[PDB]
Amino acid sequence: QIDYRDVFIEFLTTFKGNNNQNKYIERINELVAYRKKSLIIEFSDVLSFNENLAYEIINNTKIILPILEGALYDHILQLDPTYQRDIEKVHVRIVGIPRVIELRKIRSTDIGKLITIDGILVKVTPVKERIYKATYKHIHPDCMQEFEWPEDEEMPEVLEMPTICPKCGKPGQFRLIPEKTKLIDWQKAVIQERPEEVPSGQLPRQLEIILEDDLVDSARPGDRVKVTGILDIKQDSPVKRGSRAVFDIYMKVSSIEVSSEEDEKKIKDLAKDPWIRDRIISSIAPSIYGHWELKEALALALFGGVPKVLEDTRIRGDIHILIIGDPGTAKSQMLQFISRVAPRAVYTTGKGSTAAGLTAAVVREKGTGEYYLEAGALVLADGGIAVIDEIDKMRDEDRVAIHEAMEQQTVSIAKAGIVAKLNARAAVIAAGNPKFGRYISERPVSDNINLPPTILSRFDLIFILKDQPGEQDRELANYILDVHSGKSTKNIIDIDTLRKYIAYARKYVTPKITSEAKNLITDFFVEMRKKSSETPDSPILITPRQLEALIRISEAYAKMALKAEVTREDAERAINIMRLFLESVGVDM
Amino acid sequence: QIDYRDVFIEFLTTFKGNNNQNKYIERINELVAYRKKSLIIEFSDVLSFNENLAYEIINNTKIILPILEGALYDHILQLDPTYQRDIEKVHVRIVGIPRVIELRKIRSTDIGKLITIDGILVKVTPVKERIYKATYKHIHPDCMQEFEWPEDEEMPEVLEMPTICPKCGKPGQFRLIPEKTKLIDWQKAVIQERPEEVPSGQLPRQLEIILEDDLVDSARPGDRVKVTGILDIKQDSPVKRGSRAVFDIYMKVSSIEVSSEEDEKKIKDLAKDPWIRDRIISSIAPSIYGHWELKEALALALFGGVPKVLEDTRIRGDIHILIIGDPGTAKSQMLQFISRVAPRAVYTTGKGSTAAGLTAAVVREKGTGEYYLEAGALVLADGGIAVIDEIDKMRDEDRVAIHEAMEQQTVSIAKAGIVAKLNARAAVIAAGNPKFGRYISERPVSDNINLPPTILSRFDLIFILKDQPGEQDRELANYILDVHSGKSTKNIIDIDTLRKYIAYARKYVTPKITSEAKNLITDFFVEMRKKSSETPDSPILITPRQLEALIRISEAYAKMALKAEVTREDAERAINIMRLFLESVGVDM
DNA sequence: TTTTTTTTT
Ligand SMILES: [Mg+2]
Ligand SMILES: [Mg+2]
Ligand SMILES: [Zn+2]
Ligand SMILES: [Zn+2]
Repeated sequence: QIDYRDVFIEFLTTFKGNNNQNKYIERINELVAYRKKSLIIEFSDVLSFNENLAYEIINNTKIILPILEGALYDHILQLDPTYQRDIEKVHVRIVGIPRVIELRKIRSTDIGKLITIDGILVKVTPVKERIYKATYKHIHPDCMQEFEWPEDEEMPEVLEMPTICPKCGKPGQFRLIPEKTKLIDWQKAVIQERPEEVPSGQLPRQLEIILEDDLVDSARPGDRVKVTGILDIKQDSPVKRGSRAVFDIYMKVSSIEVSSEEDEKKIKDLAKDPWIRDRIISSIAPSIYGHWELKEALALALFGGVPKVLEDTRIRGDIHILIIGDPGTAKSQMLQFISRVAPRAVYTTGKGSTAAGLTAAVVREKGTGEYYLEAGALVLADGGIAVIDEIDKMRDEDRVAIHEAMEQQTVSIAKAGIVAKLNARAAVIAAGNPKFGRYISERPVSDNINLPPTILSRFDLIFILKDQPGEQDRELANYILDVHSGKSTKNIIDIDTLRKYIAYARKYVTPKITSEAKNLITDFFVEMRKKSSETPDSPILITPRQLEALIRISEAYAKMALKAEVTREDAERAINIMRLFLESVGVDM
Repeated sequence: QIDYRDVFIEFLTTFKGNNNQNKYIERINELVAYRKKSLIIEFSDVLSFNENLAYEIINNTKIILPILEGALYDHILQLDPTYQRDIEKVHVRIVGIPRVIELRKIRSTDIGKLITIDGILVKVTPVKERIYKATYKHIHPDCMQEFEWPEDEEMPEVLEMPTICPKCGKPGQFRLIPEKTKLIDWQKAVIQERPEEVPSGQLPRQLEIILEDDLVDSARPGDRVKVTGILDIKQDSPVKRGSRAVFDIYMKVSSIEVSSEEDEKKIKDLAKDPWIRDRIISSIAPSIYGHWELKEALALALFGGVPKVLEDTRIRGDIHILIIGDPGTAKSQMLQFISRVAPRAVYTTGKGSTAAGLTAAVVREKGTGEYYLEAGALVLADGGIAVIDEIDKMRDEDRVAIHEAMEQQTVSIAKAGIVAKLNARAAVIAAGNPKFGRYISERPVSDNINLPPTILSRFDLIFILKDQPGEQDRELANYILDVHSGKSTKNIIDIDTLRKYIAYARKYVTPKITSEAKNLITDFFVEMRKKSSETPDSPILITPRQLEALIRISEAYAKMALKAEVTREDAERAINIMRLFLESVGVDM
């Protein structure tokens, strides 16, 4: 009756964007440039342009989608005839569907229609190949005939061989020819519901999703995704009877998105403020009163330094923080916020974690009895932040397992005939209590901390928190009561904007040390060593690691302002913050 | 369409190398002399000669390799008819394909094409036999007929039996005839992607490869390889249905490289410089300031001594080094460099290693239920170097398991009805911290080291590193900042050249001890022992092993300069380095 | 059962 082929073509070439630039024309041209084969379409734009087409897509997806894909191919084909013989067909993916269903609310009425699901990826299988059009040869001394079996039909997910030879009308034995068989990429992944959606008491549930063609390897485990596609039932051996007419549910993904130009200008405008550093610092844990030096230190760990990769060695660029404090000083509240604003973070505790779970585990799969590696907490946090609450409660024989990952940023395993090395480039933030629960001033600093000097040298900054009831109790009491009353602080960057800001900085900014910063850093390091040698009593050691901590911190300060060079101003701040760190552990500079 | 037989023969006989020596002519003669049945052709040579031929090999590989193989066979057979009846057919292997694809980015479009993958070898199976042309016998009271079942076609990967007897056109049951069956060698290996190309937060992937004919047993596990061949889908159980329309992929290897005259010329001229020893020492860990004695000791372990094999016993020729130091003294950075410059090295840590994993593991195969052995780190490092970081962090019950491999260089297993003895000729490099993290000067050496005297006696050299701040801080700070600023030290042999130099020295050099060096070593050992008896409380003991250490070190010094005899000078250097080791551990000389 | 890495009484 009505053809949407023209409307779809009209929509793509005639659609004014936010800045009136025909964004979809630009997207198509970018697709031809690198042969992307996949085009992303916003549902809202289709609804804004022509509503009638929008309902057709969301309600008749299984029919109208192949029609649009063919129409798009011709339009691209006209733009570039050379697009052939490298790409044979394209894919149209739709995002922004309003039909969002919780993973626990799926019922029979939701099967067969395009829906959207939000969850967490937990398992990804290696990419494999699926046959969708096989080629067979009849093994019968008369035939020697080659044919494609699923004629006029895509081969189903259950393989089936012909029973009668089409070219001779005889039964017999058929042989598959891999050379003439058509294949498509295939990957299986498992999604899990968010903890915020799990009801009280029960464990989270899981759903199986299938990724095909270019959708494979689109995300890594631990990511938060929004999948869109068609639900369907799952079968393994339909021929194998014995009742059991009960089937599971699997999700046939058509478009996946993880976690725009408008953000860049929004981010770029933020960096133009001269007081951007102070605004960022004041935006860390707005619900916590005071602890200005601690808030500043946590900001540095989020940005980090510049890792240096050389032809012979590599230098760690991550910043590690240690906090020791009396109970009730909001150590854990701050760590919770960090795991929320960090683009990638893993939260663990000292008691609830083991040496094998922190780095890597060797397990025997019951399917084959063969040992294989399992990623640990530090490995999964690669490129992110690892948070280790209650570090003092962790067994010492287990805590030593992270010494290598803290400095060399690798995990080495030699167990059960498996020798492997895994990257663990993650920043470690840890908190804990002193030896006797509360800090005791009479005893020396050495026995209060109760940690080996080997692990203390691996932390760039160490802060000791003391809860002394003084004149600020009234200020603290009023601040807390305001939080419980719903009153909040304004003129602070929200979490979502801040998370976008940090991710941009860690990807496009790489400061360089200038000569002016070199002299200041060198002079202060020499001063450190002389002071430390004078008093060989403090439990901390001024090793060459402390010199590199100055370099890492200096780059982080420059990175927070999206600067390209480490000026003298950043060097002074880096020296200043470590002066406070040294004062905390009782070293007077 | 033009015949390429003449062009291929023309290229073989008329190609001029760097010296215009007709290199491939020499290769054919070597092939004829040794009956090697395999030819290696560099792709870039073919492209330079005839670009049209090079393209055809890349693209039309399925139906052009047998054509060239036949043409080459006739040329060889014409050259020497005696080559026939010894070699039925020859193989042409092409090396240097421009099409290189990472293991993780293989898609359906790459199946059926000649591609190159570079990875790490992991597992190798014993050589087996594959039937490529069967010979059955229709046993039926009237038939008694035998025949080659797959007619005018190679036997497929799937074992299939005839249904109708060709000699009588009747059904029945058939019996295989092993005597008349044709077989071909067959080996299965597993390759793994390199650690430097694994994406962040993910475990490495694996690919299955198949080696046939002379390609079997071309490499050992742990080797870095570059394989070239055709990808294909893998079929395991296609007789029974049940979906499973998803297939894995494997590789049909055509040519394999592991890890020349020009290099040997480069190495030879390097040793001509009288100061070659100092150049090599200065080239060890260029990013680390100072530690000249440590750098020199590490160079010796790279080269090693001369193992002696006698009719009654054998004496090890490897050098073991132990480093004890305060945290932050860059012990791990040097060990990382050693694992990268050595021709063969295995890197492990104290905490991430087990007694079974270091030497050998007994694992029960689930398929058959019988135990079998798996090679540990020391076995895999045979003929190379084993690096054990954080030696003091492993449990003493596990550390004691390497006493035999450290001296006798063998691993003995009496477990689960398996009695075996494996060679573990590997040099051990170890590092660790003192008992209290940092070295305590007031306490003696016995309580600082915290290791049993048995394992200490097995180490040729022991160096204690102390981090004392002093006047060298300013130069140390400047050196580190220059490294971070990108400045590089010149007059340094690069890693690749240095690795080639070490491999050549360990292979073609075997120094002999002269009389002059004999007298010097004897006098020092006697004088060393006499002073040892004066203070018997030291944890170190001057056993007869230390006499062997002097011999091994002296040979290593001679081997560093590609000398053939241990002159007087090399004995002097060996004594001096021993004095530093003794003086460092607290024994004056 | 017997050897192995792992969390658990
Ligand atoms: Mg807490
Ligand atoms: Mg170390
Ligand atoms: Zn037929
Ligand atoms: Zn017959």
